Amino acid sequence: KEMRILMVGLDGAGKTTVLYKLKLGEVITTIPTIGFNVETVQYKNISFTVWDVGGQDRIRSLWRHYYRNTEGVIFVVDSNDRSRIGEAREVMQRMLNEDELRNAAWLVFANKQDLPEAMSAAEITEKLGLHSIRNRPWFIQATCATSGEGLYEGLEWLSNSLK
Amino acid sequence: KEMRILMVGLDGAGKTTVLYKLKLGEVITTIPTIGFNVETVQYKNISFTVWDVGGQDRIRSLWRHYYRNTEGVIFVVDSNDRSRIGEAREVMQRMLNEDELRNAAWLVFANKQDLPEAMSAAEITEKLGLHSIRNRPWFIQATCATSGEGLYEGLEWLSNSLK
Amino acid sequence: KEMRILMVGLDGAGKTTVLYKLKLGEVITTIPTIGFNVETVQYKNISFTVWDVGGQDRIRSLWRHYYRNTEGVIFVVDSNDRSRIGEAREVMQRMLNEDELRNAAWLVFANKQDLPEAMSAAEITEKLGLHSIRNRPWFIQATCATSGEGLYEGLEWLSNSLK
Amino acid sequence: KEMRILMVGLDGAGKTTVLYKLKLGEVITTIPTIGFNVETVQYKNISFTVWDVGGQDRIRSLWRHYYRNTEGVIFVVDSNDRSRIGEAREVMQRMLNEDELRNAAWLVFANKQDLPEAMSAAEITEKLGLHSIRNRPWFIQATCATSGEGLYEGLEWLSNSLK
Amino acid sequence: KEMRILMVGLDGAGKTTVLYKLKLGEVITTIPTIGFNVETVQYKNISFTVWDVGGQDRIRSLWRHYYRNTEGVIFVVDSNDRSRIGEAREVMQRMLNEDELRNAAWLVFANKQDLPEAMSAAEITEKLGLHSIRNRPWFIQATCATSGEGLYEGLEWLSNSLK
Amino acid sequence: KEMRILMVGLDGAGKTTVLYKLKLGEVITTIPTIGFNVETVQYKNISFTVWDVGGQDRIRSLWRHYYRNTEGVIFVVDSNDRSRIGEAREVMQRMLNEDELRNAAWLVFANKQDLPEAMSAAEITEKLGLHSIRNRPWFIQATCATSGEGLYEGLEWLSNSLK
Amino acid sequence: KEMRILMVGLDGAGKTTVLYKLKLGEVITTIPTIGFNVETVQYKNISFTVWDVGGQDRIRSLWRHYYRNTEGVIFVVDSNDRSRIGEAREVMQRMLNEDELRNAAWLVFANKQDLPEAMSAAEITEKLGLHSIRNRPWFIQATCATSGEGLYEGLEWLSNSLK
Ligand SMILES: Nc1nc2c(ncn2[C@@H]2O[C@H](COP(=O)(O)OP(=O)(O)OP(O)(O)=S)[C@@H](O)[C@H]2O)c(=O)[nH]1
Ligand SMILES: Nc1nc2c(ncn2[C@@H]2O[C@H](COP(=O)(O)OP(=O)(O)OP(O)(O)=S)[C@@H](O)[C@H]2O)c(=O)[nH]1
Ligand SMILES: Nc1nc2c(ncn2[C@@H]2O[C@H](COP(=O)(O)OP(=O)(O)OP(O)(O)=S)[C@@H](O)[C@H]2O)c(=O)[nH]1
Ligand SMILES: Nc1nc2c(ncn2[C@@H]2O[C@H](COP(=O)(O)OP(=O)(O)OP(O)(O)=S)[C@@H](O)[C@H]2O)c(=O)[nH]1
Ligand SMILES: Nc1nc2c(ncn2[C@@H]2O[C@H](COP(=O)(O)OP(=O)(O)OP(O)(O)=S)[C@@H](O)[C@H]2O)c(=O)[nH]1
Ligand SMILES: Nc1nc2c(ncn2[C@@H]2O[C@H](COP(=O)(O)OP(=O)(O)OP(O)(O)=S)[C@@H](O)[C@H]2O)c(=O)[nH]1
Ligand SMILES: Nc1nc2c(ncn2[C@@H]2O[C@H](COP(=O)(O)OP(=O)(O)OP(O)(O)=S)[C@@H](O)[C@H]2O)c(=O)[nH]1
Ligand SMILES: [Mg+2]
Ligand SMILES: [Mg+2]
Ligand SMILES: [Mg+2]
Ligand SMILES: [Mg+2]
Ligand SMILES: [Mg+2]
Ligand SMILES: [Mg+2]
Ligand SMILES: [Mg+2]
Repeated sequence: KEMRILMVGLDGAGKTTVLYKLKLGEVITTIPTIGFNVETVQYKNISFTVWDVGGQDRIRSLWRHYYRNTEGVIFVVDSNDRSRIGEAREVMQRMLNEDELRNAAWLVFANKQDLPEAMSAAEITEKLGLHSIRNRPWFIQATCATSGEGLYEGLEWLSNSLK
Repeated sequence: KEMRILMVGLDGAGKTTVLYKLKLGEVITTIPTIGFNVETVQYKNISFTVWDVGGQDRIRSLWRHYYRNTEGVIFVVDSNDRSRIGEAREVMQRMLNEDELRNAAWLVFANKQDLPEAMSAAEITEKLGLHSIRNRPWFIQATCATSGEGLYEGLEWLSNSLK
Repeated sequence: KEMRILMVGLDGAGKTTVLYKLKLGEVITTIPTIGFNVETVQYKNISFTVWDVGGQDRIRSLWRHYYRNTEGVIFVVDSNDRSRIGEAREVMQRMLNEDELRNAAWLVFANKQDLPEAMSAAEITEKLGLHSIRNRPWFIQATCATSGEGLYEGLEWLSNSLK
Repeated sequence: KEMRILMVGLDGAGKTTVLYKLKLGEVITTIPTIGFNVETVQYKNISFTVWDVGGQDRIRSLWRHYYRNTEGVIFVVDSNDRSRIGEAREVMQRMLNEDELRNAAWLVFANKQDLPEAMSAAEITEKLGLHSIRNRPWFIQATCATSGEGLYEGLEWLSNSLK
Repeated sequence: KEMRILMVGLDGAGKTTVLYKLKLGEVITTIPTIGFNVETVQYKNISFTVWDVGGQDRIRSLWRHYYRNTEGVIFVVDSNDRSRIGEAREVMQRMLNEDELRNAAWLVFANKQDLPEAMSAAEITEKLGLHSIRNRPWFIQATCATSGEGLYEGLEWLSNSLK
Repeated sequence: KEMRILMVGLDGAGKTTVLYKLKLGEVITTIPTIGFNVETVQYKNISFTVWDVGGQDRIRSLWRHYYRNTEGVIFVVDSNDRSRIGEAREVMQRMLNEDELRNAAWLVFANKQDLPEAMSAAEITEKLGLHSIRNRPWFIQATCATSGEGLYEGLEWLSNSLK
Repeated sequence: KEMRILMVGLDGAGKTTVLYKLKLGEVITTIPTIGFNVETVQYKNISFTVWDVGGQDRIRSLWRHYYRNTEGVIFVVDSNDRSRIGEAREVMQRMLNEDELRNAAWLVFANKQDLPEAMSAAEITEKLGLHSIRNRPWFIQATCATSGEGLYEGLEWLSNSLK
């Protein structure tokens, strides 16, 4: 009936694009997210309330204001960006150790799969150290926010962890 | 008057096909079940509420959310898949030891009997270690969800364990 | 209704893997255990509270903090490691002489039996000097945490020493 | 109205099979009993609560946890096993000298009489030294747990020693 | 209701084995007894408190610490060891002259009768000079601690000298 | 639930950087610590209260004000600084002899491992004379406060010595 | 329940190593013992309070401060040091004639048996003139403090002389 979500990731990942592809159905032009966007999207008789936030180094320290009462998390990672996959691992291993996100479900959108140099979801699952997760449910999906592929299959998995 | 059921199994078994052969009467095209499907089907003045779930390795850890208040279980096994009959045995022996499913009735749909290389229900009864069950009623039926054979004979047995 | 357990052993044995094979049902990737993990697992209407600890030489001196109020002990030994079976014997004969573990039940998981060079449970029973135990109940089981074999047969024996 | 029973014996005797032939009415497949099974069976307006335990050499030392508040004992002996009739005599003469079982009624199921090489109940009565019993009521019955013969004639005798 | 016992003898006799055959019922592996073992065993509504001690030449001089308040003595002699039957005679004739053991009852376990070269209890009664005992009750029993024969017939005789 | 920590070391080690890498997650610019910094960081349901202090020769004489009620100590040593490893040994051997830190747990952050000329944790363990510690638990971890490596593995070990 | 011990010997013997192998279980690095170390170790429900002292020629004259109220003595001798076995004999024959140690039990740890040139316990028993002891109980054990062999067999003998 209701669910709260927090979309996060590094800069350039695709968070805003994913959100406004789910909410509107169209690919909008984007500006860097200094503040935050919040939007409700309905699916399977469930109303997800997604909070997209900034990924710039200066806003990554303000994510803590949103950890509270968060039932799911969506970590978006740019697959073409193979040089920052270590920074994302640091961020995610730091945010998995926070106690406010202790029960949160973990979903990972490996975005930008339409690009030729994109890296597979298994290569990302290995590079991010996702099998090391033990206190938490987790899942990884390959997406293309510009085409909508894999986006409605993530909200479908998040439904498993309802209530 | 009412009854709750949980259809489970490995990936590729036939759970969704069975459910929407009971509910609609037609063989639908299928996509992998990331989330869950739920459907009510009426038979013998009884309204079974079936919950079909995913069998992918990543969703097999989310079945626990559904064990509660479950009055029957339907384990679907692909008979042609003779290489994964051990994995199904592991899953079933693990899920028989859970205390939330302590009184649940056990039914086993040995599906895909229309295939030439299919294995008999007795060979499956031996490979799955079903005679080892002692705290539980159990039953095994040979099916073909594409043709509907053996599907209405399972709901008929589940009626024995009403109320 | 309740029971407290302490899983211990040398480094590389399989303690964390055993624990999160009992708790989750899946084989997780692992990191060396510097601190401690604690998890409750239900079985036979009993809630075992298992404490997995480190086996590095530097943490073997901190196990004493956990001996108190411990009702069972699970000593995991790597069978393939035939060169450190003497060190494990030293550790176990030292920890059997402690007075806080005076009534504790002893279980021994001879793990890594899936490996070809693994050594039998009787060869381990001879090398560890287990028949020399006289003030204590004891038992040895052959396991494979990656496949779950022999793991639910140890918790079954620990139930004998309930209350 | 109530009665407590302890089924014991060597390994391979037929304890679990007897119990789940009385409780369910069917011959189940069996696994070695590492822990314990407990089941209530009604007969003649009496509710016997039977505790079946392991017979492996390692569990024979844990039977003492169950001697307390035990009103009847059922010693199952394999008749075909004519090479271990001395070990059973040792076990039974040891367990007859315990003070917690001081008033317990003694029943002996000489099982596996369907086998051609089976030994008579009188030959067993002589080999077990049962006439030497003087502080205790005792009785010996010839059974076949696979067919149920002689099983309901033992619970019938145990009723003599009610309250 | 209570009774205190002192098990003594030469090295290799069978004292520890006898004690932990009475207490546990199983034949344990053994290490030389440098210190002492103490165990309570119940039988015939009597709680014998047995003190097993070392027989090495260096510990035979520390037995005096235990003579006090000792109500019975159990001298174990290896029958196969026909070359040290004179040393045992010396030890026993020395310990019969002590004034702290002035009223103690004397029992002699001629152990290791299962061995082919074992010597009869009468040959031992002659070699040990047991008929020369006049200030003391005495008794000699033939045993086999590995099989338990003759062990419960010694505690039975010790009951004669209760209180 | 709570724990008090004292981070100390020579000047240039990395204490402030470690503290504000644990607390904020970012690498801050730093000024020499004339006074003291104090910060609470949560991890594993434990709230460590860390006190970072100055290492200048003039402030090393004011550390005594903080020894009281200190449950853990974190000695940070610059590995690249191979010319002051003797001064750190002097400081640590002096502060190990204080009676207010009598029960304190010892952790050693060998920091600046990202530098090419850095010295191994074993070379530091030898140069600091850490095996000479006998009245105290101790542990040494290799870190890189700029990257966060090895920092959450020290707080994990400090949890072993809780309460 | 309690016992007081004095560990003594020449320099280089192994006293400190023995003590902190009994107390901690690990082999610590060592410095010459100018003063004294004191540690309580529990075993067999007994709390031994061991006082390790220096063996340098200048501290051998301060041992007298500790002779009082000493219930046991542990003389450690280096077996590899075959050139100072006469000096140890002098020291021990001098300290056996003191009247404060008149009732003390004597134990001798012939340490460093892991070395190839080590001398047997009987050769030491002959060289030290231990059979000449007549006013005192005595015992000699072969050890290896680095491996713990023979250390828990000395505390076991010291228990014989309790109270
Ligand atoms: N070619 C391609 N571009 C994508 C895809 N997904 C997202 N993008 C594009 O990549 C750019 C960055 O996406 P954007 O949503 O603006 O970043 P962000 O996640 O919000 O992070 P920020 O707000 O801190 S800059 C955008 O131009 C967006 O259109 C994809 O699948 N393929
Ligand atoms: N030939 C044949 N195909 C069958 C039969 N029963 C089911 N199937 C087919 O096998 C395929 C898998 O069935 P499906 O229901 O989609 O898997 P699932 O049980 O839902 O598991 P999943 O959702 O995690 S992929 C489908 O193409 C389905 O049509 C059968 O009896 N014969
Ligand atoms: N091939 C095989 N590997 C096993 C088995 N059991 C455990 N392991 C593997 O051996 C490795 C060590 O297991 P692990 O649980 O991490 O050690 P530990 O007991 O926790 O000790 P540590 O934390 O101090 S490193 C792991 O890679 C684990 O997956 C087995 O039965 N077969
Ligand atoms: N042929 C035959 N088999 C019997 C009979 N009674 C029991 N059994 C069989 O003998 C085997 C052993 O019986 P079982 O009940 O499993 O041993 P147990 O008494 O429980 O002892 P355990 O659990 O320590 S292995 C089983 O395969 C069982 O089916 C009988 O009367 N005839
Ligand atoms: N073959 C055989 N061995 C026996 C018998 N009784 C005892 N033993 C064996 O003889 C050996 C010595 O017995 P043990 O109990 O250890 O000596 P002890 O009396 O305690 O004397 P010690 O502790 O000073 S070495 C053991 O290996 C034991 O198992 C017997 O009846 N037959
Ligand atoms: N290259 C590198 N620099 C590090 C590392 N860890 C800490 N530092 C850097 O070394 C410098 C000293 O660290 P700092 O935390 O300010 O010293 P301090 O421990 O607080 O001691 P002080 O306050 O008395 S000056 C800083 O510029 C810091 O950024 C590292 O791992 N690699
Ligand atoms: N190779 C070997 N070394 C041993 C053994 N036992 C003790 N030592 C070593 O011999 C050295 C001396 O031991 P130590 O305990 O320091 O002397 P001490 O008895 O305390 O006398 P001191 O304090 O007046 S210098 C140490 O380096 C110690 O590690 C052994 O069994 N084998
Ligand atoms: Mg954005
Ligand atoms: Mg499906
Ligand atoms: Mg581990
Ligand atoms: Mg059984
Ligand atoms: Mg002995
Ligand atoms: Mg600073
Ligand atoms: Mg010393």
